[PDB]
Formats: sequence, structure tokens, C-alpha cells
Amino acid sequence: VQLEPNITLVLKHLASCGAVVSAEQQAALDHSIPIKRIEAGLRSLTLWGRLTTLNGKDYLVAEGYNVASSKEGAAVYETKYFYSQDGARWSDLQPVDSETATRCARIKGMLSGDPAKNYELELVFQIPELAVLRCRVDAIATATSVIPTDSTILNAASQVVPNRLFAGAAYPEKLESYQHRFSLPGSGVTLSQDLRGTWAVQYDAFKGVAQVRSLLFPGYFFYYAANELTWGSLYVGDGLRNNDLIFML
Amino acid sequence: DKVPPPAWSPVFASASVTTRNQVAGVRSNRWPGAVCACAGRHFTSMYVGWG
Amino acid sequence: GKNKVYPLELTLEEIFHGCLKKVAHKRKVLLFSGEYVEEERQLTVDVKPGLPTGTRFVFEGEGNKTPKKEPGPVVFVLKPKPHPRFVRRGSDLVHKVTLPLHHALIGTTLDIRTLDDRDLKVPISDIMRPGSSLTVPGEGMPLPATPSARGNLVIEIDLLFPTHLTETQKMLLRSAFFLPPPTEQNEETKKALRDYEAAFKHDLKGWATVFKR
Amino acid sequence: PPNEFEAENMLGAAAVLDCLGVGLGRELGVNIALAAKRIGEDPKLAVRSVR
Amino acid sequence: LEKTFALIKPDAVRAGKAQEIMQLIELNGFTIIAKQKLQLTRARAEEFYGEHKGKEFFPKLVNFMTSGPIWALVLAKPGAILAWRALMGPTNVFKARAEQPKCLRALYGTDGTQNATHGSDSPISAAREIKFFFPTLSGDPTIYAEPTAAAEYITKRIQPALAKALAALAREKPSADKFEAITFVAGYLLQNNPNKPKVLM
Repeated sequence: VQLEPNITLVLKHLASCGAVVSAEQQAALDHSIPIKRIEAGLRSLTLWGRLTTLNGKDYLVAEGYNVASSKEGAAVYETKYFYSQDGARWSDLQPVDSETATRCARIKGMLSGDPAKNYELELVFQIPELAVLRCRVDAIATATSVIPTDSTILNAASQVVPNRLFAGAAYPEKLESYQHRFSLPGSGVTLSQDLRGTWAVQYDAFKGVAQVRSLLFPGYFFYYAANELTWGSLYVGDGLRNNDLIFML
Repeated sequence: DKVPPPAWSPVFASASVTTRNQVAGVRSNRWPGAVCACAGRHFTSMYVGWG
Repeated sequence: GKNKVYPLELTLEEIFHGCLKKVAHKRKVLLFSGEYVEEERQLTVDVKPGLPTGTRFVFEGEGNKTPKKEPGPVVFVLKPKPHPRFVRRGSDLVHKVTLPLHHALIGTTLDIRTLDDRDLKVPISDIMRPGSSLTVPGEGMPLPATPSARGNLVIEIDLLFPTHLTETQKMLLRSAFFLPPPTEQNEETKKALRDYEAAFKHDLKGWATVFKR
Repeated sequence: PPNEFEAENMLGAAAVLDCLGVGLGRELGVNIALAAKRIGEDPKLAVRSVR
Repeated sequence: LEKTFALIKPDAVRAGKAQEIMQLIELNGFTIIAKQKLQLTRARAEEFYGEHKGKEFFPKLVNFMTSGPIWALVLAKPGAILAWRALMGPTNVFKARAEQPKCLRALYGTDGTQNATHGSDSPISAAREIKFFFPTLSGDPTIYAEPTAAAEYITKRIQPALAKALAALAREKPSADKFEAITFVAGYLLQNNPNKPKVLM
């Protein structure tokens, strides 16, 4: 039914889970999301998340794509990520090559504010902080991008497009009603096929709203309201990974 | 990094340092989700999150 | 076997998108008259997206016609007009931006308007070295072989050092360039730094944000 | 430097107005507070008071 | 059901009245087959205004038409050409205001040359211009599909290059399979042809 999640509805439904942004930053977002959506050629630019930092200048990260195709048995989106400290002026996040993509996953810690920070590894490897930020965003998006099943569909020329006749998911408390965004529409892959204890679902059946929380990445929340058929997802907190899931559960 | 992070980090309410009436608080790095806020004579502490 | 070679000037936008030019030719046919007689032919030349500079388009059978020899072909050699922003270097563009020193050290975001009608804001990811550069992948000219992939935009950085500095500014710079690591600082050092930061960012009598006269 | 002027606590005013249920709403209130700062800060447009 | 060409000039686009013009066009029964916003260059406009070659008003006409972006539209209706001439009204704005006050020239035009719209005159000119701005828009399956005209078309343009290609293929005689010969003849046609040049790098 919906074609792009709102920022206001998402920030309203996920407020209870701590997924909130400052009010001045909220107004700046309201003004400066369309500006970036028009400056860049994108046609769907939403807010992805907000990563914390050693300063107060958290990283607000937005994501936008033009084309979304079906390549090699996977729905692939040519995503582009932007970051900002305040909601006013956005900058871009260039992708990182594989050598850095492997040398950036060993840098556990909380990111600092200035995006001109260099971490050191071992000879010494000097890595920029924006590379680490992009690595963390890519990992979280690979592990957590959640949408209701059958919300997308395949057309001619093999483009994944919103299912304009989507009638919602029956049993919105079962994990079988949600799927990764990069699963092809025909495939029966859902969040159930992931590790059993990774995802937690709390479903308010009276107000008809379901919340899916990631336990492997503790700061990722997703909401799905069935009566109005609106689904959104945000990530608040840093992008570190919960390795010892077996002990916590 | 070879510098251990501090246990408390600042948090602001505006991107400009000239706004007239802005709250400004601190946030715990050890227990994530614990915040303290102060505006004039009205101050607060609150913890939201996983324990 | 003589041929007439003509420059063909194109703008970077045309080569990026793929133009379709109609050029005029003044061809001479020799007759019994003392002077020649000439005519204007129209030629349609179809430049493909991102053809390399120096491409030769040869029209066979077009050229001045002597009484005995069939005229040789006419050659058009592709060259680009100068651009205010970009200069192409093979398959990728080059942008030469003059950068302030504090933009180099502290870091800012360069603003670049691409050949396509999209703006671009690229952060400075570290302390930009003198004579260093930055690379934005997928933001160059298209590949002539494959009509999807492109090169990578290259920002060549030429720092713009300040012309004047006072002695107190030099004192502040030396204090910034020799500050001890944060795990080596005294409590007096931390208190002094906090006081100075609260004074420099003072909302009414501090100089952290000023309005240009 | 920014001009020194005399305004009220506009963010508090917006909070009060939203509490009572009248006025322009909180989001416009943040913008008004920042535009009034824009007006009052102007050295050329030297104002003693903005409201 | 016929269709005509019509362009909104830069004067009605600089004043932000393009959308209202489209709405009025649609309200009267037209159907916008295809639209495109585009800025002509000097050469393209001069080729566009070929009929008024060497006229007295040509300099200012070509200078105005390339001062800003315009809109190009194809409008479909049973009486599209005459209906668009009537709706578009008299060609002179000062005459238009007196004669027909509620017409596009009177409402949005300002000057003899800044009439704010341009339409076609006759079906031949309309088809020519639609082909000029929309090379891929189909149409006119009756005049083009005509045994005498089709034979003339093949003989005059396609036949001279094809005969040489089929001869070279008969000389070479490639593999008896279809695909190799088809690829060979297609490559030959795309390699040496009269109107296009040969590309070397």
C-alpha cells in the first residue's frame, strides 16, 4: 500500500524504543530531506539511522536509491548513503574496497565526531573513520534490512517494485511475515530462516502494531502497523555487533 | 585507538552555539542509555534501554 | 591521396551524453572555368557517449573532386572545448580545486556540480597532503566500451595557505600542534582547555560564529 | 559580531502554547525561534528588541 | 483521430504558466500524447524554422526561441489541427485581445513575436514536426505503407547499400548456417554505409 516510509510516522512509532532524534534536527530534516533528494538524482531518500559517538555530534545517516534490479538471484538496490552531524547539510559516503572492508571490521570501539579521524592497525595501516562508518552501515544493512513479505514484486525487465495491491501480512507476530529486502519476491526466504534467537517480535494485537527488534544488532528496530499498513525501520546506537548471543540468550 | 574512551560524553540540543535557551546534558558510556540533563535550575536523570 | 582534416569541437556535456552533430562541408569541383565552383554538403556525425579524444570520423567519397581522380575521404577529428570545471584525462575527469589550509586540516566538504544535472558534496577524509588528491569512484566519463560503467572523478588539491598570521595566532597554532595526548593531560590542562572552549564559543561575546560585514 | 538584543524564551513560549492547545505548534515554534535569532543577530539591522 | 504538434514558448515558461496551459489544453478535449521540456540550441532552432529562411523577422525569432527552455507536446483529437488553431486563436496578440479575449494569446501572449505558443499549420507540417522532435513516436501508417511509395523508399534509400552487401556475401559465401551470414551482412551494413562515417580511434 505505502510506497516509502515516512520520517514522522517512523519517529512516532519508534519513540518508545529510544529511537528519537532532536527536535531542531527534526525540523532540519523536514526541510533538508527534499533538498538532497532533488540535488542528487534519487527518487526515494529516507532516514536510515543515527549512530552515536564520543562527542554529542551523532551521525545521522540517510539512504537513497534510483534503480532496484534483480541480479543473480538477489534483489539488489544501487543504494547511496549520506551522513550529517545536523539535519541541515549532508555529505556523501563513498563505498570502500575489499582490503579496507576487511581491515575496517577489526576496529571495535565507539566512533569519534570528526570524520577526518584516522585509526591505526598492524607496519601500520592508516584507515579513515568514514570508511569504518560505511563498513558498519553496510554490515547492519546486510544483516537487518527488514520489510514485510510480498511487499515487493517483479515486473518486466526484472525490477523489484512496490506491490501496490499488498493487503498486509496475516499473523504479524510470526517472523514468517517479514523478510530481508534483498530476498527475491518469489523466494520463500524470511527472517525465520535466520538464526532462531536473533529476532524478537512484540505484537500489540489490540492497536494492531508489531515491533521487531534485532538482538544480534541490539539497536535496530522495525515497526509495522497493520490497520494503516505502514512499516518503517530505524537504527539508534552504535554499529557494533553482539558476538556472544549464545550466553545472553 | 590507544586512548581509552571516557565514561561520560556530552550531548547538545542545537547545532549552533548561539541559540538562546538550549538544554545541554551528559550521557554514560559505561551504561548505555543513561542520560542527565540540566536547564537552569531544573535537572533530571533517566535510564532507558537494555540493562 | 590527400585528405581534408577538420577539427570537431564538442563540449564535455555532449560527449558525456552523446550528441548528434550536423556539420557543413564546402566541397570544390574543378571545371574548365578559371575559378572553381563549390557546394555545401551536410554530414550527420553521431558521437557515442564518451568516445576518446582523437577519434577520427572518415567520410569516404566526400572531398574536392579533380577531373580525373575520385575524391578522397574527409576526416573529422574530435576535440573537446575547454570546460570551466572539468578536464578529461582518459576515461575520468579531473577537477582542480584551490583549498584553504584549515579546510585541509580540520576538514570540510567540497561542492562539485557534475556534468549530469546532479550536485555532489564530497568530504575531506583526512589531512590533505600538499600535492595529494581525492577520488570519487563512478563519477567520471562513461566507458566507450560499456555504456553503463564510468571512470572516477579525481580532485587534485592545491592548498591556499593564509597570507598573514599574528603572533597570538601562531601561539595558538603551536599550542594546537604540541598538545599532549588526552591520557597525559593534567587537570589544570583540562580545566584550561574547557575554559578556553567556553570562551571561544561564547554566544554573545565569543568569535566562534560571526556575521560578515 | 552578533548584535546584542532582548527577546523572551521563545522555546518556552512554544512549549506553553502547545500545553494550552493554542498557537502555531512546536515545529513552527523552533523555526520562529531561529528566525528571530537571525533577525536580532544582524549587525546591520541593529535591533534593541525582537518579539 | 488525428494529432498535431504544439510548443509552449519560453515566455510562458519563464512566467510559470506552463502547467495552467497544459491543464487548459486537457480541459478542452485534447490528450497529450507525449511531452518534453527542452532547450533548443541555435543550430537546432534554425533547422526548425527552415520555412522562414532569410525572412526579415528571422533573427529576432531565432534569438527569442533559444532564450529559455520550452515545452513540446503532441495533442490528439478528431479535429486536432483546426481545434488547436481555434483554441490558440489569432496569431497577433493585440488583434487577439480585441477579437477573441478568452484565448491563449490574449491570456498569456505579450507581443507580436512572443505569442507564447506555437502550433502546426497543415497535416504534412504537423507530421514533419512531430518526427522532428519525437523521432520514435509512431504514426501515419497509411501514407508510408503504400506499395508504390514503399517500393520507391526501398529502391531510393535501402536498396543501394543492400545490393552491395548481398554481392559481397555471395562472393565470400560464409558458412551455410543462417546466423553467421546474418551477422556478417549486418556488420557489413553497419561498417560501410553512405550517410554515416567510419569511426576510428
